[PDB]
Amino acid sequence: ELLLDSNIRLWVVLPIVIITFFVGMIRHYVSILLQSDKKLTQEQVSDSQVLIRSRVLRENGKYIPKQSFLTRKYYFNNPEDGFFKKTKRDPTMLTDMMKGNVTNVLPMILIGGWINMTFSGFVTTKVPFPLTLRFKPMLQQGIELLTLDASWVSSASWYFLNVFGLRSIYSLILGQDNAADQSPADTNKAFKTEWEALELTDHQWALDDVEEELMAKDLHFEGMF
Amino acid sequence: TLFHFGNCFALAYFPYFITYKCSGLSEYNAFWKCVQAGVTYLFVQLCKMLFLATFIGEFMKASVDVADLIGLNLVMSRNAGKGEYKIMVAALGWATAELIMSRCIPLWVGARGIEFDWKYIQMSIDSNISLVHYIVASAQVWMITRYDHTFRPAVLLLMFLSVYKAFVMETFVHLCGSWAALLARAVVTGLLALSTLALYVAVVN
Amino acid sequence: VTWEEMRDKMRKWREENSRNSEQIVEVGEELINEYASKLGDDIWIIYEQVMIAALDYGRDDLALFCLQELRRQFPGSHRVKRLTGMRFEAMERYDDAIQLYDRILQEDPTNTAARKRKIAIRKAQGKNVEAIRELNEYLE
Amino acid sequence: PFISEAAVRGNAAVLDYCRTSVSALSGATAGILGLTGLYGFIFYLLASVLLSLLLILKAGRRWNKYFKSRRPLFTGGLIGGLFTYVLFWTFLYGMVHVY
Amino acid sequence: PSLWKGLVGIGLFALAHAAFSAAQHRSYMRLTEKEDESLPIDIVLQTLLAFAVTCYGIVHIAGEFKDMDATSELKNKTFDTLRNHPSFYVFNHRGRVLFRP
Amino acid sequence: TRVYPSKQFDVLKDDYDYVLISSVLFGLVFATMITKRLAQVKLLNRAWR
Repeated sequence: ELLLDSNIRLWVVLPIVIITFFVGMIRHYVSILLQSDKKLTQEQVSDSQVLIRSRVLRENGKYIPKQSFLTRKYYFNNPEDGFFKKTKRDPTMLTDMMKGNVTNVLPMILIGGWINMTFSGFVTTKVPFPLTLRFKPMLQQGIELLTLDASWVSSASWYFLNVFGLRSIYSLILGQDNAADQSPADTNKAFKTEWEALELTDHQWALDDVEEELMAKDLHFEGMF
Repeated sequence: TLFHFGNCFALAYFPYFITYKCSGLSEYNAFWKCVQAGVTYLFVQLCKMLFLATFIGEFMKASVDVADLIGLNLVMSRNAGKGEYKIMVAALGWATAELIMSRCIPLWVGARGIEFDWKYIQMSIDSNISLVHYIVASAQVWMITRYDHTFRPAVLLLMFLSVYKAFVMETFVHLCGSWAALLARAVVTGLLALSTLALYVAVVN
Repeated sequence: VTWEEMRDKMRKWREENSRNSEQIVEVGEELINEYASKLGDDIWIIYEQVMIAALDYGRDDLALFCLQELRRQFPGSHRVKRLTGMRFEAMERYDDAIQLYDRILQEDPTNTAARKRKIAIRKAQGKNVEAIRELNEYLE
Repeated sequence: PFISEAAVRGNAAVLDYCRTSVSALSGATAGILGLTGLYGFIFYLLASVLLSLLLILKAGRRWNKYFKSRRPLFTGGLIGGLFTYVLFWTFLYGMVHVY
Repeated sequence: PSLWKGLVGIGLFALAHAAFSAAQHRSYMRLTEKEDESLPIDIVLQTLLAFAVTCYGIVHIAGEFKDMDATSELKNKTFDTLRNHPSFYVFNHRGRVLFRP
Repeated sequence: TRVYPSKQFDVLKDDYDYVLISSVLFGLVFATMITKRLAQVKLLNRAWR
């Protein structure tokens, strides 16, 4: 094998892991710190909640008798009622959203480049599986060897593997669905599509057969204590 | 001596099958419960090996006994039902683990060949009495549980002290024949069995 | 009986909207008197309930303490503003509470707490019809 | 009947947590053992199915109210586990076998 | 039980010791340079046992599963609680007058 | 003497910035702590408004 310098472990292997871990934490914390809710007026939240109610009605009107459901239908999408008809109305925001979307991967690539410069010329670890030779130019950046096994990796690709393998850990410790990783606007069209969808929907009162399906079995009663 | 291996297997496993079919397995379908008990027993064995490495014979035996008792208590708390039946679901799982442990693998590697040592049939006998030993252990666990009264803590402490009786008898036999030693272990295990059933008839109230 | 146990009990008693003002106010007082520093900011929401229970319990003495602590901690906060409104309503002080809620609404129009508290004031005043009308309008 | 999103999300979260932990531990173990090449990869697979059984043990009987089917037990987050397994395998094989 | 937590610690500790052993054994090779290329059986057995026990502890540590049926936790929710409406509280009840003002 | 036909690829460089790597590590752990505190404070303020 190869008698690698022990100091390469104490100053090039572990620091990379620590950097990746804390950079992920930093990135997640900066993401949550930067996020500020945009102010919403009454109309937008009102229409969003109205279409929410309409959709949940479409979803589960089955537990509601037919007349209540078709009265709901009349109220929402029907000329006479009026509802769903008389219900309608470098930029800073684009730059901000583009920067926010960019800051999820670009900092990682910049850190990788900085590491590649800072830690150029080493052999950090041997990958325990026989990688292909064609992957040599990128795994062994900063190494002048020619016949070296492809399983030996430079600092940059080791950092890349580290950053690839730590997202699950981030979700494990930081919390579920953390932001440290690598990866309605229009109501008129929404109104019309809700109109069409709830027009297409039908009714099936799920209570039409609850009694018969209840009479079959006795009521659970144990554990009353 | 494959047919001897057959005879020894008939001696060891079949009483377990008999207990399985005579203890109302269909009451809970204890295959899953037995599997959980066996996993716990394997874990306890792993813990005992680790503890022995960490930490002459009495200390190791005490650690193994403590781990087994703790595992049995945890397994018992894992399930709810008939007291005799939790007794069964614990004891049967642990006993199956013991047979499946290093008292079946030597029976496979040894035996079935040309040699004939009484050790295999003796091991089968001892495994069969291990059934009642684990019955005793489960009785002790149930006594620890099932409320507290009538000098119950004194009896529980005495029963806990009586655990690791196998190591004590082994030490005595080492200081002191193989068939004689096996017989002595059988009689002491039977004495503990009768003590535990006496406790059971005392506690039924 | 450790502060974690009563803390969990208060958390549960908050999770489900109970109204045993006596028990919850006693437990909150014990936590904020004995184990105030035993845990961090998690008592702060308690400092809300503790006063509300107080307003339900009538023991207004610690309501001022909780309110002053929250206000000194959270200046210009809509939550503390609604809480002051409830404090005012505890003594049927309705005009000042209504003015405060109106100020909250003009400061933030999407707030729903002010509307709920003001209709609560209206229904406490006995104007059931106008309360129904106000709820219908607010739901709109 | 009426599935609750919070409970199913919690079950998914705990399963994912267990998978991630077990995969990391398996990677550490494979790096310890000095497994190299395909023989390492196979080890990961073994650990996984073992975990399912263990998950099966944790769920045990009457698991039907926890999940609709046993499928998430088998293939839940396998690639996410594989990434951490290979990471820990390289990590441990580096700080054990390389030096 | 909480003791489960303690267990997992020792598992890692056990594993940690194995690591030391492995390192030392590696040094052994790095000082023996013979065609052994094999770990001692004791150390590997120790490592495997540590892995097994630690995973077993983790299994307990993962937590408890939750039932999917939404009507599970709502069974014990009596109507005396859901009706309180904490936002719409009213303080014109007999509680204030009856109790110390 | 010694010769490095491959520029001594397997040895740490003599010009390693210990005082920079250690500085960034120990000025970044404190940064992580501070930003966690900041995130907690902002979350609490947003929760209470």
